[PDB]
Amino acid sequence: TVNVYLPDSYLKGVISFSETNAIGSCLLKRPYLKNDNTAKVAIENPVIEHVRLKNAVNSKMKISDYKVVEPVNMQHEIMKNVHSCELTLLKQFLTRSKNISTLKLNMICDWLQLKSILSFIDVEFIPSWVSNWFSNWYNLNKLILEFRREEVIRTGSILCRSLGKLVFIVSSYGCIVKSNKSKRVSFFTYNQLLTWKDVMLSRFNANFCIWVSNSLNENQEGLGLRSNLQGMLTNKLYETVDYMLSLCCNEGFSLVKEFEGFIMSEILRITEHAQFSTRFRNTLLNGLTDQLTKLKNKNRLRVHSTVLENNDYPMYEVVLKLLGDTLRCIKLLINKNLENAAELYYIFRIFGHPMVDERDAMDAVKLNNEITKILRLESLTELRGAFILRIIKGFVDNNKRWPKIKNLKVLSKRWTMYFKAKNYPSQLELSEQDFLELAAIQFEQEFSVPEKTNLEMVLNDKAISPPKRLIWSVYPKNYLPETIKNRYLEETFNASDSLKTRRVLEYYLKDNKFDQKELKSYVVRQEYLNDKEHIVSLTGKERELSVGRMFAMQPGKQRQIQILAEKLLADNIVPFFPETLTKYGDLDLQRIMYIARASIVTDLSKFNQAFRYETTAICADVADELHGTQSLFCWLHLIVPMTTMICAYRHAPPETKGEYDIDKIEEQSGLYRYHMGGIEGWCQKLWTMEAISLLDVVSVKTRCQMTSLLNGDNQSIDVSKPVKLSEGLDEVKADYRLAVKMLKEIRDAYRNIGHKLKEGETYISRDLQFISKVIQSEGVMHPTPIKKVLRVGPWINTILDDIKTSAESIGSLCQELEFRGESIIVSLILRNFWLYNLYMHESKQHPLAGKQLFKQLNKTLTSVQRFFEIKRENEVVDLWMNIPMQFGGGDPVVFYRSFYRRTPDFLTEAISHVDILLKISANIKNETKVSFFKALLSIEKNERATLTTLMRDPQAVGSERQAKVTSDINRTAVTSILSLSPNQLFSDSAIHYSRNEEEVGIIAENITPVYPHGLRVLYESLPFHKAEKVVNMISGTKSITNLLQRTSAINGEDIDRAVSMMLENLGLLSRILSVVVDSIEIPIKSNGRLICCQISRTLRETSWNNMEIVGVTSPSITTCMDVIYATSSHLKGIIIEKFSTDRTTRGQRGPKSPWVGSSTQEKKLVPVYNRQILSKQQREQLEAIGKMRWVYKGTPGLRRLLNKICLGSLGISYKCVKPLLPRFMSVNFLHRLSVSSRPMEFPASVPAYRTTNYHFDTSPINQALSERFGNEDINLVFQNAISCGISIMSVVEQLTGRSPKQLVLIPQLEEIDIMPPPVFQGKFNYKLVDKITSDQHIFSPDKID
Amino acid sequence: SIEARLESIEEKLSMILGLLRTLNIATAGPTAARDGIRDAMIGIREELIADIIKEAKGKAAEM
Amino acid sequence: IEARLESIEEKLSMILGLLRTLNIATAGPTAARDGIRDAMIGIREELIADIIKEAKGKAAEMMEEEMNQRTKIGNGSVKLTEKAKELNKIVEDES
Amino acid sequence: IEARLESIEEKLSMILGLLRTLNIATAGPTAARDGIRDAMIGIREEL
Amino acid sequence: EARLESIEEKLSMILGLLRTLRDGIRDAMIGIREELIADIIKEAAA
Ligand SMILES: COc1cc(C(=O)NNC(=O)c2cc(C(C)(C)N)cc(-c3ccc(F)cc3)n2)ccc1OC1CC1
Repeated sequence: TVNVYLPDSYLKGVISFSETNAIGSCLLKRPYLKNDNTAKVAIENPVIEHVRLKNAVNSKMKISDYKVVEPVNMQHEIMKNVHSCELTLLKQFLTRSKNISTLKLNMICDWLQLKSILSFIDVEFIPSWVSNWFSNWYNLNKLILEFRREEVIRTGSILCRSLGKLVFIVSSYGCIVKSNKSKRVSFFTYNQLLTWKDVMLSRFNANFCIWVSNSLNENQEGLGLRSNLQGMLTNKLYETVDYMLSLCCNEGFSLVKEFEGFIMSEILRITEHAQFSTRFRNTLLNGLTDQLTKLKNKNRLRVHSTVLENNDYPMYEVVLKLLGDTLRCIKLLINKNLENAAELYYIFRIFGHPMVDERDAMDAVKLNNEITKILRLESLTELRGAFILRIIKGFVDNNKRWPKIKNLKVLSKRWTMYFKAKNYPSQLELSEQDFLELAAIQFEQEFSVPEKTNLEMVLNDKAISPPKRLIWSVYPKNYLPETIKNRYLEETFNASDSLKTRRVLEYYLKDNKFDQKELKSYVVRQEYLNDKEHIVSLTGKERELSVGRMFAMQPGKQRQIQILAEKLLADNIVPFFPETLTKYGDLDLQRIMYIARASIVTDLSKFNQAFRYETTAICADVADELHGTQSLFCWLHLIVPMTTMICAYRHAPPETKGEYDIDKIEEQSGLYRYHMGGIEGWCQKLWTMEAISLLDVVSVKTRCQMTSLLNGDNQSIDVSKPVKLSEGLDEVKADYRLAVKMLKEIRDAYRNIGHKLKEGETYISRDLQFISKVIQSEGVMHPTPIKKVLRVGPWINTILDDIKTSAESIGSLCQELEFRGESIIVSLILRNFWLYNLYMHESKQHPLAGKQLFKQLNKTLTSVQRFFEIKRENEVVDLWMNIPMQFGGGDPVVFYRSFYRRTPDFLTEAISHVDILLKISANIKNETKVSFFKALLSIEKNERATLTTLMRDPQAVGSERQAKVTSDINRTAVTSILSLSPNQLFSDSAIHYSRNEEEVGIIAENITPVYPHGLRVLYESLPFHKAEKVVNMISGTKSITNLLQRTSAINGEDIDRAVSMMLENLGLLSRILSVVVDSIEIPIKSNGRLICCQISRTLRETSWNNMEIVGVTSPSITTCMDVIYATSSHLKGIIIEKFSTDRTTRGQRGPKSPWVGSSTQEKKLVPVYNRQILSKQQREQLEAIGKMRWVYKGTPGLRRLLNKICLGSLGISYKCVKPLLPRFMSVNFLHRLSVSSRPMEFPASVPAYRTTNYHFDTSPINQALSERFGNEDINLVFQNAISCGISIMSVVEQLTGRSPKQLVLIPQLEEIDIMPPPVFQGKFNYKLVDKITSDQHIFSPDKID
Repeated sequence: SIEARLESIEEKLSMILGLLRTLNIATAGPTAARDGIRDAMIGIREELIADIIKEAKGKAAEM
Repeated sequence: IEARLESIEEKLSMILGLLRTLNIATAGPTAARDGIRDAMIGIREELIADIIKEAKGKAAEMMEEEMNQRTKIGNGSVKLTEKAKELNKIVEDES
Repeated sequence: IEARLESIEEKLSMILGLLRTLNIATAGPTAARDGIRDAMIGIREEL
Repeated sequence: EARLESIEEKLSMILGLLRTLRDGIRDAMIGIREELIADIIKEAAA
């Protein structure tokens, strides 16, 4: 009834070369940017949108009076265009951010015991290399937001506006810009209109951050970021690169690509000896100059027979001089400083994105994916032997046995006795012949393929290709011949509704004959080998800064096979390869950190296109043997060579001679058939394993010690070897010789397999220095603070423009300037600047809500004033913006987050934050600041206490004191939509969903006390859990009511729901302050302060009708602890001491190991049995049942409930699974229980290297606690106290130039209570579970036979 | 070294066994798959065996 | 008895040599872009000669540069080409 | 003394078995390349 | 001295068939059917 087309606000997409060509060709009636088939179709039969754009443009000034150029020739003039100046607005925003920030700074300094720093930011002398970018962004963003508002009302709208000397004509399908100063016109897409705006925003953000940090650091060193960048030089760099890109039309981005390599070379010069650095630099310069020489011919070849053929290209010398100047600018910014070099990693974004050619990248990779490769049998079998050896080692280590071997007669005596003894040889053994004779082994089935289809695996919000015959549906009808159109209309009548969808969700929900046992038979019978209706489409969506990276896409049937193979490898075989699986989180960041030592950093980005069947099968066969299948891990090289590569982008069509069958059409610039290589990402795990196993053979052949890390697309090989040769060249030459020799060996090993490593992608070094793209030298990490804050601004990361999510994103992005960077003031200033812009300037005009939001905000602002008696309306916004969002204020960062990262009991943290805020606020009366908590405790708890809310969210509050979320409001709509679907399974599940939800809470209603985390465990033990995931995956789709219709537009019902939620969460603070009860007693302390933990506990208990919760309340370190500064003299607190004597501590490392706060949970007595046959889901079921058994003991009905759950899920009795269950031996599960929703790490809010130079003593506090309490457990978290102490050490040095020598934290015992293990009373309602397990069986695991 | 002169024989012929295994795996590729001879080259793997039994017994039960 | 052991040893040694030196050429298009040619096995030089005589145009070149030619590097120390010295002189000077 | 000899004989038997299949894919003609397909399609019904 | 006789005889055959780098299809069929039935017996009750 109402479908809307709200456009985008940020790039979030890709700039299309074919769409621009079509727009320009339609407008000019001549080819634009290229003479391909797109220009022909656009000229002959233009699409209606382009016709309307043409008419709108013609109504205005005439196109033949201006010189036609590319949109990229206009950046320099677009980035220098000046419209109305916006300096007063910037001054206002900065002043207001300073006000809010000073209130927060008072909050911090009040309790840190410190005793005008914001006066260092002088608002009257802003440099004007920050102002110009702000003005440009402001004007362009105003234009874009006005267009979005207009487009929400009318489906297709064309808007014309003048910005200085440029005139823009903007539309959703095309854009025009004309310049009067230069008299020239250009045609582009909606992308390239909001990417220029993003460039302006990022330039302003970067320059603003560096100006603020330099202002802070010029008065107190260490107050700002630890990098000294000149801003005028950054402005010069921006202008110079803009001019260079303008001259070199679109081939200049391949030239901008080398800035990262130049910065890497500078870092290597700083940190290493001349031999490595000069080699890297020379390799870089040679390739850069080669590209510079080749530039001209590429452009002159592309623009043949085009309107741009008459434009002149720059000569060699001018572009050479421009490169020289820009590289000078980059080198001077890095003043031999390693912090500036790491800081300058943000310029890879600051220049724009290239325009990607869909049919050119495909052509470029074609001839690589086609050449024949000559391979050596011996190396080919050695790789297979190494893979088999890895498998043998994995099983021997994990299962203490060999895998089943088909024939124990292909083994010599040595390997026969190794088989009998159940062990393997050491690395000093295992010559090459061992690999050769190991490659003869064939395994038997050790794993299995699940019989039922995993609905959590197949179901995702992704796109799929049409079948072979229904592929003409991806192009406009105007672009195709008449016979093709008629036969396509005939064909689409015979197809089912599932073979008409380009989405996975619609592919499954619309299926009329779905069967969960179909995939097993499909895999076993190999019904994918000869499929006439199989095709690979290449929509050409890519990632940053690359002339080509094709996103492949497949029909659903083979998409299932690809997903299944990837999952089976990940679950079963990726273990045994710790190099890859542990890459992100443990291996490289912290674990890894005469005997010569060196490093090699070969790239593996274009790794898939050199693989062939003969190089993948030698290991995919071992995978098949282990899993018992015939051909499931080598499907790609079996099916892909038999089909056609299409490149089916919306616009660019193929040049057909009038024939429907794609396999009959002659190969073109966008079509080819015999693709012998691999597709990107479809078999990544197997290729990674082969790459790892090749280095085993290489290491055996030589006698070096190699350790491999796979950080992204790079392979880092760290090599060591006892040189045993000295008395000549001592230490650096030995490392260089080892590096060169091992580089030769590795390159030879890769060549023998069919990969020809390029000279420019592999380099040698003395030590790893770019792991996961973080610059760490000598144990000190140098961050890239301003790289995640480039695009901070209004309406970021919101599907529909809602203030809650946008504010949360602003806070999250700005908190990184504190976590990675060592400055809290810079983060405060930026965060409050952008939050003030969002709330008080951008809410007046909402595309979907109008003025309503602002009105709501202005009402909440009044109420608080009337509650607190604030005289000045300007200082009530300051107070409101420092209140947590959970109570209805605007503040997307809680106080504790600046000192420690994780905590239980968010509510106590919010209470403590508000308490300190009211304590420092010497503006309100003392009566009101205690009356706020009485208002908060005044509740209407008499409501329905359903325990499913606590199962979903153990830290939930009731009685409408909480803020509502999107999942809870979209649940009913999603279920109602799913109920009306052709798929019987989904419809039945959605019909029974409401009753199962209402019943899952009744199972444990009559059990006391209530332990919400035990309820979470019980929730996870049931199939309903999994269903509740699927719904949540469909709730976030931006259009729930159009799932079963092909509209791609937002329906009116969804908009109304979203606006109602947005408007109802903006009055929460007004609602809670309305009613105050004066007969409520606040637990005041003997210090004159109020106990926040008791207030939190009372609020939690009251909101649930006083049901005696346990195990969720815990004090905040910010309110139960008092910090003072002494030297081994104070009354029984935890002491934090500094190893060194130097004043400051930034940029140093200490003797201690990094502090990570672990939990040391669940002392576990694991069983001893085979777990290989069981899928991962069954293992999770066993773990959940074990936790259920541990937490609840002696509770009536426990054994019967466990038996019901076991029969429902695993299909076998509870006494038959008892041996398989783990046995926990611990009495306090309130402390040791491990479950989601319960944090398992407690790190500090500082980088790891910074924690290595403090040490802590906890004996006196232990004595005090034992004096007060017994030997039993208490609420206080210990890891978290130490984390807070370390962060205090850091923050004090930030705010005052001197780091304390020692600080003591004294505990205040009125805030601390005990948690003895509870005793549960009541009987479980164990019958209900039966019914649930019957109607949610599609989400159950496979039954154990 | 009478007993050592034929253990080296055993190791060497097992090495050529491994070489022939890899060669056989390599040559059964896209050309073999389209003609339906790949499975005869590699053999049955305990999974197609269960499939045929189930349909054989299912048809026998249907009797 | 003993002599036959030496004879079988010689046979196995030469079979090992033959299987060690053997090379494989992967499957691919039939050079007429109609069908897929199956994999071939033989000595490296003859396979390379046949494949190159099969190849046409740019493809052949990369094959010649991808299997016949290789990166000849000794003691590292890549020399910067004469055209790359001008970038160096503009970047490293007057700073 | 005796286990080694019988192991050698068995390994040579598997060598002969392997060497038999290696001349059907590439060394064998394409005309007879399709002979085994009929039997393979027949195995599903031969058991 | 008997197993060796078969060994020496089979080396000549192995080299003869290896130097080529009609009847093998039937050999492959009988070979696959040899272990197919044994594997079915093991798979098919305890
Ligand atoms: C991992 O989730 C939790 C952990 C803890 C925890 O760790 N409780 N703590 C002690 O039981 C304890 C016992 C003792 C004794 C044995 C008397 N000396 C001393 C100390 C202690 C503390 C700080 C110090 F600075 C020094 C000593 N703590 C508490 C609660 C947790 O989560 C649930 C609330 C949700």
